[PDB]
Amino acid sequence: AESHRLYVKGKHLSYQRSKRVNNPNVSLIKIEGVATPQDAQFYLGKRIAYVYRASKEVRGSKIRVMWGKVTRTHGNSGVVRATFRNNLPAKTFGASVRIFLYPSNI
Amino acid sequence: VAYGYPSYSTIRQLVYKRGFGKINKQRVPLSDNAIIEANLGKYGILSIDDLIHEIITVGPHFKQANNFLWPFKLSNPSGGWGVPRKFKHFIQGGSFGNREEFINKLVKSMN
Amino acid sequence: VEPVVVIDGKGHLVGRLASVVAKQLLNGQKIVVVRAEELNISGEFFRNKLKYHDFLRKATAFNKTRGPFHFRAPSRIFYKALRGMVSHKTARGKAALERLKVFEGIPPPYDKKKRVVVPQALRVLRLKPGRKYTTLGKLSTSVGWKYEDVVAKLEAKRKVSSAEYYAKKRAFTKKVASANATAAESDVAKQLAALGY
Amino acid sequence: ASLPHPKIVKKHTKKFKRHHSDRYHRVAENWRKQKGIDSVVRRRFRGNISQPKIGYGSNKKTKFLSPSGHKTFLVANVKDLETLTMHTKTYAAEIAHNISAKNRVVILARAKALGIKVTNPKGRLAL
Amino acid sequence: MAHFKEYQVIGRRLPTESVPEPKLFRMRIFASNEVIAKSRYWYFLQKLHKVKKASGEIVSINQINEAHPTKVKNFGVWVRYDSRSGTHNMYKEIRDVSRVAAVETLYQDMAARHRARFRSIHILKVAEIEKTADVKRQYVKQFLTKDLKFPLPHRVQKSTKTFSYKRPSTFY
Amino acid sequence: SHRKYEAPRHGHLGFLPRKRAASIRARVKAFPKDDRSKPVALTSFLGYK
RNA sequence: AAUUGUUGAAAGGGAAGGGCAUUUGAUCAGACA
RNA sequence: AACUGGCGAUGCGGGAUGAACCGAACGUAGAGUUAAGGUGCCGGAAUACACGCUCAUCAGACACCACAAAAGGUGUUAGUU
RNA sequence: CCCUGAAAAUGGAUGGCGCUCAAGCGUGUUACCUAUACUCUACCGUCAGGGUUGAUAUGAUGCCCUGACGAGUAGGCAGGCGUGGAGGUCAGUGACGAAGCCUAGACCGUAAGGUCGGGUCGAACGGCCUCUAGUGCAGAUCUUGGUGGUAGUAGCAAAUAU
RNA sequence: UUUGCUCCACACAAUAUAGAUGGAUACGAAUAAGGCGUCCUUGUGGCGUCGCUGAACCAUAGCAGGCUAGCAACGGUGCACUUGGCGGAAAGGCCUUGGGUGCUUGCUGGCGAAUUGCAAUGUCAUUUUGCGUGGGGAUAAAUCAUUUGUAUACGACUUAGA
Ligand SMILES: [Mg+2]
Ligand SMILES: [Mg+2]
Ligand SMILES: [Mg+2]
Ligand SMILES: [Mg+2]
Ligand SMILES: [Mg+2]
Ligand SMILES: [Mg+2]
Ligand SMILES: [Mg+2]
Ligand SMILES: [Mg+2]
Ligand SMILES: [Mg+2]
Ligand SMILES: [Mg+2]
Ligand SMILES: [Mg+2]
Ligand SMILES: [Mg+2]
Ligand SMILES: [Mg+2]
Ligand SMILES: [Mg+2]
Ligand SMILES: [Mg+2]
Ligand SMILES: [Mg+2]
Ligand SMILES: [Mg+2]
Ligand SMILES: [Mg+2]
Ligand SMILES: [Mg+2]
Ligand SMILES: [Mg+2]
Ligand SMILES: [Mg+2]
Ligand SMILES: [Mg+2]
Ligand SMILES: [Mg+2]
Ligand SMILES: [Mg+2]
Ligand SMILES: [Mg+2]
Ligand SMILES: [Mg+2]
Ligand SMILES: [Mg+2]
Ligand SMILES: [Mg+2]
Ligand SMILES: [Mg+2]
Ligand SMILES: [Mg+2]
Ligand SMILES: [Mg+2]
Ligand SMILES: [Mg+2]
Ligand SMILES: [Mg+2]
Ligand SMILES: [Mg+2]
Ligand SMILES: [Mg+2]
Ligand SMILES: [Mg+2]
Ligand SMILES: [Mg+2]
Ligand SMILES: [Mg+2]
Ligand SMILES: [Mg+2]
Ligand SMILES: [Mg+2]
Ligand SMILES: [Mg+2]
Ligand SMILES: [Mg+2]
Ligand SMILES: [Mg+2]
Ligand SMILES: [Mg+2]
Ligand SMILES: [Mg+2]
Ligand SMILES: [Mg+2]
Ligand SMILES: [Mg+2]
Ligand SMILES: [Mg+2]
Ligand SMILES: [Mg+2]
Ligand SMILES: [Mg+2]
Ligand SMILES: [Mg+2]
Ligand SMILES: [Mg+2]
Ligand SMILES: [Mg+2]
Ligand SMILES: [Mg+2]
Ligand SMILES: [Mg+2]
Ligand SMILES: [Mg+2]
Ligand SMILES: [Mg+2]
Ligand SMILES: [Mg+2]
Ligand SMILES: [Mg+2]
Ligand SMILES: [Mg+2]
Ligand SMILES: [Mg+2]
Ligand SMILES: [Mg+2]
Ligand SMILES: [Mg+2]
Ligand SMILES: [Mg+2]
Ligand SMILES: [Mg+2]
Ligand SMILES: [Mg+2]
Ligand SMILES: [Mg+2]
Ligand SMILES: [Mg+2]
Ligand SMILES: [Mg+2]
Ligand SMILES: [Mg+2]
Ligand SMILES: [Mg+2]
Ligand SMILES: [Mg+2]
Ligand SMILES: [Mg+2]
Ligand SMILES: [Mg+2]
Ligand SMILES: [Mg+2]
Ligand SMILES: [Mg+2]
Ligand SMILES: [Mg+2]
Ligand SMILES: [Mg+2]
Ligand SMILES: [Mg+2]
Ligand SMILES: [Mg+2]
Ligand SMILES: [Mg+2]
Ligand SMILES: [Mg+2]
Ligand SMILES: [Mg+2]
Ligand SMILES: [Mg+2]
Ligand SMILES: [Mg+2]
Ligand SMILES: [Mg+2]
Ligand SMILES: [Mg+2]
Ligand SMILES: [Mg+2]
Ligand SMILES: [Mg+2]
Ligand SMILES: [Mg+2]
Ligand SMILES: [Mg+2]
Ligand SMILES: [Mg+2]
Ligand SMILES: [Mg+2]
Ligand SMILES: [Mg+2]
Ligand SMILES: [Mg+2]
Ligand SMILES: [Mg+2]
Ligand SMILES: [Mg+2]
Ligand SMILES: [Mg+2]
Ligand SMILES: [Mg+2]
Ligand SMILES: [Mg+2]
Ligand SMILES: [Mg+2]
Ligand SMILES: [Mg+2]
Ligand SMILES: [Mg+2]
Ligand SMILES: [Mg+2]
Ligand SMILES: [Mg+2]
Ligand SMILES: [Mg+2]
Ligand SMILES: [Mg+2]
Ligand SMILES: [Mg+2]
Ligand SMILES: [Mg+2]
Ligand SMILES: [Mg+2]
Ligand SMILES: [Mg+2]
Ligand SMILES: [Mg+2]
Ligand SMILES: [Mg+2]
Ligand SMILES: [Mg+2]
Repeated sequence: AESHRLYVKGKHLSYQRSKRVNNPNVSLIKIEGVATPQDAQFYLGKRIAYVYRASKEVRGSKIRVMWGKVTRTHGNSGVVRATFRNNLPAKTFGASVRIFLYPSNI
Repeated sequence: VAYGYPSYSTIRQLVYKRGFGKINKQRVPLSDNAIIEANLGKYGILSIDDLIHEIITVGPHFKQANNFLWPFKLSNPSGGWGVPRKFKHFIQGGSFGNREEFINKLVKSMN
Repeated sequence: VEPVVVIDGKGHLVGRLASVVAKQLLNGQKIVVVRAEELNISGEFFRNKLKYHDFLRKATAFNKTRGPFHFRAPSRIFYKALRGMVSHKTARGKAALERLKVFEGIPPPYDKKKRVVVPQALRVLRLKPGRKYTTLGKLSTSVGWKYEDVVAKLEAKRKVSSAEYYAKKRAFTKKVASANATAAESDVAKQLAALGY
Repeated sequence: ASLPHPKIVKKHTKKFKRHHSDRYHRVAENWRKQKGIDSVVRRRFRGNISQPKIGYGSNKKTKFLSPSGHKTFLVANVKDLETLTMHTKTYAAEIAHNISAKNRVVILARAKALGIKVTNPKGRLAL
Repeated sequence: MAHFKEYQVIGRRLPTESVPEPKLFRMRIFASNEVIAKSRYWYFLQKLHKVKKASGEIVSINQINEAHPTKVKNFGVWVRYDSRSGTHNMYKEIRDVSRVAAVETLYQDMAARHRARFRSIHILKVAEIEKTADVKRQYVKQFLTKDLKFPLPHRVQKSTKTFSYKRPSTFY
Repeated sequence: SHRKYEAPRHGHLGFLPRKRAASIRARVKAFPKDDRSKPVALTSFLGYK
């Protein structure tokens, strides 16, 4: 209607890191309204899209997507680890992100 | 070291899952009963549970039955260690020395 | 959650607000802090006066300008508690900072928007009852902050227009919950009641 | 059409370039190992370039295979191009660089005839 | 040192040809698991008798479960500990519901008030105080006055989201 | 070491920097406090030396 | 070759250059069949 | 001087920083589990839980380690005769 | 536990911000984060243990199974890469363009290095098995030559005057 | 200097983007106390009620939301117009009058949807600039040189010149 959102909103927080070396192969994902890591085993294996724009048209759009998947729960607060076709940019740190509802299980 | 008293349950689950043999070295996975038989059949022992039996009872051939088993190769414990600092005695809230009946839970997390 | 989060500083402990503001900032959440002068600091006013003076003495020797800059206004003190919790010399830090605004008083837009509170930095919830603490306005004014009277003038007039605003509001919601009572016991209402509403 | 092989996995596509080859002109990028006594590089301090070592060496399966699947062999004339006659699923022929234009057309041709791939099939091509 | 269980322990001076059936001594150790408990048993026996683990044996180690775990009790406690300047005995009174739940807060109190860690305390005696008014210490006697009641003012609520739109109460 | 003979500094730092000024008309950085009961008139004036 | 002029593209808040990784721009191989 | 372990000749993780400390010693990678050390924010990780203690008009805050003493206090704390 | 005792020279350091029912001190309970370590797999190389001359196709220092290991200065050894000349050979490349030089184009090698396109050029040159040494450069206040920043700067003001 | 500048209108084009994708939803103050309703003697007042989280409130069905019929209401909301008024802290936005108009899922209907082939953001934001079109509106100056000396190493300053 006014709303069409079929996914949950997310944020690209950090790469996996230690204090002093990061790992672009895993990004860490904050899912809106997901609080425990009990709460976040529901989004395990869901698919994630970071959508973005560009100025060159491509396959007939100026809109692009990087695709990924939740893979495990990260620490006590419902942050989630995830990996992507290509690694998310690092400029994207604190950019939004779509966790979808599929694969499903209800 | 941390050490103590294994149960049949964790001697079972060690041999079955991570037990290999020293067969001209060659660290050989067990995986079939006729691997054992060919080398410990000498002294009885013609089955994997035959191994377990001769181990868990310290029977007449425990030296060659034991040394046949290639030193086990565990992971870091799954739960973690439960101590904060490990290199104290068990009695002093660390991880080493004889913790006895509990050497199991530890092992069944490292397996 | 929201495009911009407006925070009523009044009642909030400096570092514990700075800490949560820093994190909302870095996770992409634009934030605006208001009434910074009504912000709180643990310890009585003297300890925090003394503290600001200790700050105040550090300056580059050969040229006092290139050295540390000391800012007097309750908001710049607040931004300072914040900036040091942000990797502010990086590309990403300048990013996150631009999402943040700090003000004395509640200036336009934000006086008509709703402003929100942070329980985990709320002094009345955080501090132990009986400790002594500091109001950032008094502390600022004692080290050079000029505009403490003007602000409370401008605010004492704000809080008037807003009481009126609230007044009309409370008067209207009396009608609405009035009409809401004629509609009760009807067929609709009792059904919703079943579905939790 | 090339004989079938596992996924070619390269392992380290980046060129190992000599230390400070990038810092003084005098110093070619041509790899040399740092023999000095302080050299972070030789010491493997965290954040310096990495050096060539034998873990990097490629899977014996796919080793020497160009993208296609064909170990390229160098060719100076038809006789040489002919040594590949019973091998085309396995051994492309790269025309030698000094082979004239009138002589690559003999070689290109004969390649097609016999079913052999030619890697650089365009040099001195009268277009 | 952890969450505590009470253990009776029983040992005896390894038998000899000319002294079979040596004499058997019991302690009640306050420890977390049975491996520590026996350690302590030998720690203390070698403080009274000519034994060590090397030459004796534990006869029985048995857990002791509190007799009435929903009967609030007033516990007197007797302690010896080492300070940074010497060693000294004490007596405290703990109000709780099982000998073991008290030994827990004892070691906490000893730690907070007297900076004494486990290694420096000896639990001389723990005892259920039968009649009231044998309750000597005040911080306990407060809780034994008739028809006692008391508010819990300035109540403070664990906020579950970062932002709030109210402005809290501390009401109660 | 340590001076030798203490002696006062040359010049007054509260007149720094010794640059040429913005314009020839130095500015009134301040006006009298206001007595809003008097009549109203100007509180400064201009001329040429 | 160092070094230089022009032209073209690009970056530059107290050096420059490098590692891992990815965005974007440019350029390219192979592989379909 | 003695014994061992090290550094030198050695990178990796912790100790902000650091030849020698803690952990752990290195072929190229993937998944997992951890060590020492940490988890307000910088900074990955509980503004977690529970009992106490401390309010400093120069509080205090983690080994090696980057110092403080005798002597005092009717601050408050719990104990002793 | 806190206070007093407790005095130094640029301005400044529990690492920083900051923190006071702590984000402080003692102690307890869990959860959680992440090393080149541990476990499993893949690939490389090393070492070892075995198997396999039976012709009628291609490697016997070869082929095939299997296990374990991999830090490194001085230093040893090994197996390779590149140059000038020399014996053999591919009846090798070339004025329908050899060598050389250029090239944020291409491919092979872990690497020394190797191969190709295109441009520029003009007379020679290479693979493979052997032979040989005036055989590999970043450094030696190295040798000879060339070139920068410096910098359109220092300066071009004695001797009277045009 | 080749018909330029500017405000409103639409069109094509380019170029962006620290990161829309139902709604940032307005008292103030206290916290060992308050919000709301109600009553009065209008108080530091009587009485009632609530909290214990926004887990809320509002919105939300319709080709991404198409084409149409009607009923019950006289309510709601979008738009462009107009009435009166408020807001200077950064007001640049808020409240109000009155018609016109679109929609209304408040209720009852007629019609459409496939083949995008079992997922591939499946494109619906808002930045800034550029080029022509015609609906309003507007017709400067600063610099060089010359010049004063309240100025000055040079730039700069300060004057003066139809
Ligand atoms: Mg980051
Ligand atoms: Mg991580
Ligand atoms: Mg990737
Ligand atoms: Mg960034
Ligand atoms: Mg960020
Ligand atoms: Mg885990
Ligand atoms: Mg678990
Ligand atoms: Mg653990
Ligand atoms: Mg620790
Ligand atoms: Mg396991
Ligand atoms: Mg953002
Ligand atoms: Mg400075
Ligand atoms: Mg800062
Ligand atoms: Mg940012
Ligand atoms: Mg509180
Ligand atoms: Mg390579
Ligand atoms: Mg060298
Ligand atoms: Mg050295
Ligand atoms: Mg070095
Ligand atoms: Mg030819
Ligand atoms: Mg060429
Ligand atoms: Mg050619
Ligand atoms: Mg003990
Ligand atoms: Mg003893
Ligand atoms: Mg003792
Ligand atoms: Mg909590
Ligand atoms: Mg002097
Ligand atoms: Mg003198
Ligand atoms: Mg002034
Ligand atoms: Mg003024
Ligand atoms: Mg600068
Ligand atoms: Mg085909
Ligand atoms: Mg040592
Ligand atoms: Mg040594
Ligand atoms: Mg030496
Ligand atoms: Mg060594
Ligand atoms: Mg070492
Ligand atoms: Mg380190
Ligand atoms: Mg450490
Ligand atoms: Mg240790
Ligand atoms: Mg920081
Ligand atoms: Mg974090
Ligand atoms: Mg001080
Ligand atoms: Mg003092
Ligand atoms: Mg001092
Ligand atoms: Mg302090
Ligand atoms: Mg110590
Ligand atoms: Mg330190
Ligand atoms: Mg003395
Ligand atoms: Mg003392
Ligand atoms: Mg005292
Ligand atoms: Mg005493
Ligand atoms: Mg204390
Ligand atoms: Mg200094
Ligand atoms: Mg200190
Ligand atoms: Mg810290
Ligand atoms: Mg702290
Ligand atoms: Mg603690
Ligand atoms: Mg648990
Ligand atoms: Mg937890
Ligand atoms: Mg490591
Ligand atoms: Mg590895
Ligand atoms: Mg052989
Ligand atoms: Mg080696
Ligand atoms: Mg080699
Ligand atoms: Mg050679
Ligand atoms: Mg040669
Ligand atoms: Mg030559
Ligand atoms: Mg040449
Ligand atoms: Mg060129
Ligand atoms: Mg090139
Ligand atoms: Mg180049
Ligand atoms: Mg190349
Ligand atoms: Mg090739
Ligand atoms: Mg090629
Ligand atoms: Mg050519
Ligand atoms: Mg040529
Ligand atoms: Mg000639
Ligand atoms: Mg030859
Ligand atoms: Mg030779
Ligand atoms: Mg020579
Ligand atoms: Mg060299
Ligand atoms: Mg060289
Ligand atoms: Mg040189
Ligand atoms: Mg040279
Ligand atoms: Mg050298
Ligand atoms: Mg030289
Ligand atoms: Mg010279
Ligand atoms: Mg020069
Ligand atoms: Mg000149
Ligand atoms: Mg000159
Ligand atoms: Mg001169
Ligand atoms: Mg004269
Ligand atoms: Mg941007
Ligand atoms: Mg308001
Ligand atoms: Mg009111
Ligand atoms: Mg009330
Ligand atoms: Mg009322
Ligand atoms: Mg009345
Ligand atoms: Mg009233
Ligand atoms: Mg009342
Ligand atoms: Mg509400
Ligand atoms: Mg509609
Ligand atoms: Mg319908
Ligand atoms: Mg009608
Ligand atoms: Mg109508
Ligand atoms: Mg204004
Ligand atoms: Mg504003
Ligand atoms: Mg305005
Ligand atoms: Mg209408
Ligand atoms: Mg609708
Ligand atoms: Mg669309
Ligand atoms: Mg026009
Ligand atoms: Mg005129």
